[PDB]
Amino acid sequence: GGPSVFLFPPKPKDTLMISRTPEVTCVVVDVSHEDPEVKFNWYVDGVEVHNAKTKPREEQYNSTYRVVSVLTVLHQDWLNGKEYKCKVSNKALPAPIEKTISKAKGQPREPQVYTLPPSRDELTKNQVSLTCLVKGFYPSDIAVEWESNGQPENNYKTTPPVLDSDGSFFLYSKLTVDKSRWQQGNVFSCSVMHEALHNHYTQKSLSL
Amino acid sequence: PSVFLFPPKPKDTLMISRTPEVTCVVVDVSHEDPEVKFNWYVDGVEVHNAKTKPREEQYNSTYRVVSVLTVLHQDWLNGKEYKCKVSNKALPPIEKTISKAKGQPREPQVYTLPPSRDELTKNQVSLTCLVKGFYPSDIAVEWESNGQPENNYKTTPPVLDSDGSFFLYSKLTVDKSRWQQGNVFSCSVMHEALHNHYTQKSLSLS
Ligand SMILES: *[C@@H]1O[C@H](CO)[C@@H](O[C@@H]2O[C@H](CO)[C@@H](O[C@@H]3O[C@H](CO[C@H]4O[C@H](CO)[C@@H](O)[C@H](O)[C@@H]4O[C@@H]4O[C@H](CO)[C@@H](O[C@@H]5O[C@H](CO[C@]6(C(=O)O)C[C@H](O)[C@@H](NC(C)=O)[C@H]([C@H](O)[C@H](O)CO)O6)[C@H](O)[C@H](O)[C@H]5O)[C@H](O)[C@H]4NC(C)=O)[C@@H](O)[C@H](O[C@H]4O[C@H](CO)[C@@H](O)[C@H](O)[C@@H]4O[C@@H]4O[C@H](CO)[C@@H](O)[C@H](O)[C@H]4NC(C)=O)[C@@H]3O)[C@H](O)[C@H]2NC(C)=O)[C@H](O)[C@H]1NC(C)=O
Ligand SMILES: *[C@@H]1O[C@H](CO)[C@@H](O[C@@H]2O[C@H](CO)[C@@H](O[C@@H]3O[C@H](CO[C@H]4O[C@H](CO)[C@@H](O)[C@H](O)[C@@H]4O[C@@H]4O[C@H](CO)[C@@H](O)[C@H](O)[C@H]4NC(C)=O)[C@@H](O)[C@H](O[C@H]4O[C@H](CO)[C@@H](O)[C@H](O)[C@@H]4O[C@@H]4O[C@H](CO)[C@@H](O)[C@H](O)[C@H]4NC(C)=O)[C@@H]3O)[C@H](O)[C@H]2NC(C)=O)[C@H](O)[C@H]1NC(C)=O
Repeated sequence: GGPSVFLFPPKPKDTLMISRTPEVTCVVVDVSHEDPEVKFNWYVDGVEVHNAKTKPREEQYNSTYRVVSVLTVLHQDWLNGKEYKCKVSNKALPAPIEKTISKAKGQPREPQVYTLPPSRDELTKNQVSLTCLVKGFYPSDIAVEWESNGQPENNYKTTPPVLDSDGSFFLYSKLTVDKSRWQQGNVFSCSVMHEALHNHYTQKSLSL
Repeated sequence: PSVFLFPPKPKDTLMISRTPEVTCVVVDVSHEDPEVKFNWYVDGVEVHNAKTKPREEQYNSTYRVVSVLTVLHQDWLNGKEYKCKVSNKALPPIEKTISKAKGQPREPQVYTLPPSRDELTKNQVSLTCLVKGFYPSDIAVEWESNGQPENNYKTTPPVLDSDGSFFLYSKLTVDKSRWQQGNVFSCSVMHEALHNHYTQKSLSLS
């Protein structure tokens, strides 16, 4: 026994557009089996609020339960670097655990987006890789997706943000397409959403 | 008390000059029983040559006991299991076993990619090394130029690919001036599936 608490930041895509709802999430896992009750206390910059909503206590799986408390947040507050403390109270837990999270406190830097064609070596394979390099951005809260002429593409993966040498972050997004589709005239785009970008959105095309 | 067992660093396993080490970490111990005895087992056989690190502590009620066992390079690549038996007096012993990923060994595919034409306006460009479809995750990636090693590069964490293999990217940063004078940069990769545990891919200007 002995429950652990994990606190999660709001999704970046949700941060960017006021049309979406950004949510900070406190997740309690591995809880007791005779105490199906936990109390959440949220604080914004040291001031308690009651915006929150606790999830039902389900299920285990393996043993125990996971309780999830979701407090949604204001778009501006997160970006302003407001602190969010999630005090989890359990009664099978000396002593109640507090977790704090916020935006990275530093100088915001706009990402440089570079689309990169498949290696001439990779041509021999049936599937080729379209690589989108995004570098020199801060903070790491960023969203990377791929699109085609009219519909978005999938089966692509994006690397975790990596701290660069100059103190900034970069990552890679690798889109996998059939080589037959590449040697045609198809146009692929790498769309990037970040707070430091103007209109919190940029896009780069990659064609043959 | 909870028991956590950690695998060696891939750079230490793939390099004969380094010492790969499995690490056993005990957390949530008391100041009523501040003493732990470790028992290490290689394929069911006990060994005695480990090393105990002294407690820290961890600034709570608890301490944090760490036992470290040096691992043979061939044993770890051959897939031998290492078990860390923790005995405490507030324990009705907890056993943790660890080894190399027991999956299908896949040879890495290495592709060097030139700077985007967009990046050329800048003073520093990016040389990119794509390494894909390798298994396990245990890999080592470094850059060299003209025979000498580069230092201004970063490598992403291995990423789990959709076909169950892994991939990562290694970004070398050079002055644009070096790139345009036709200097030749090579991307070095160390992995078990590779012949001689090594491959090399060069990237130059045209
Ligand atoms: C009281 O306080 C304490 C202290 O805070 C609390 O402790 C915490 O307890 C919790 C849980 O109770 C622990 O959680 C678990 O954490 C691990 C991952 O952790 C690590 O990163 C943490 C970062 O947050 C870090 O803090 C922590 O210390 C770990 O860090 C790693 O440490 C190792 C060991 O040293 C490093 O590796 C080794 O590295 C060295 C090199 O390192 C350096 C150095 O700096 O020292 C580098 C130097 O460069 C080098 N110097 C030189 C000259 O070379 C030196 C040098 O080597 C010498 O040291 C110096 O001479 O070394 C070597 O390379 C070694 O060879 C190498 O072995 C490593 O680098 C380092 N990493 C980092 C990033 O720092 C998780 O794995 C756990 O996850 C599992 O369990 C959960 C449930 O129990 C699951 O939900 C979860 O899914 C997960 O499951 C498991 O999944 C896997 C598959 O993925 C399965 O295989 C497994 O079976 C499965 N388990 C299951 C199902 O049960 C978990 O999150 C936490 O670690 C601990 N925190 C700390 C800090 O100790 C405590 O809780 C408190 N009490 C309370 C609250 O009551
Ligand atoms: C009983 O059964 C239970 C259910 O299986 C089981 O619960 C599990 O317990 C482990 C912890 O031991 C916990 O692991 C953490 O997982 C985090 C990611 O979880 C995401 O993703 C997982 C899948 O990967 C999902 O299962 C989760 O539900 C959750 O999903 C996300 O949820 C949100 C909201 O719903 C969505 O918006 C997301 O889209 C969605 N994402 C995905 C992919 O689905 C992971 O972040 C945790 O990692 C960090 O904390 C650890 C603390 O030890 C560190 O070890 C670790 O290094 C990470 O550290 C951070 O690293 C950063 C960068 O390095 C630093 O900047 C941070 O500072 C640092 N954090 C700090 C301060 O510590 C962690 O691995 C599982 O999530 C949890 N599973 C579930 C379903 O809840 C129990 O363990 C079982 N008990 C027993 C006894 O067996």
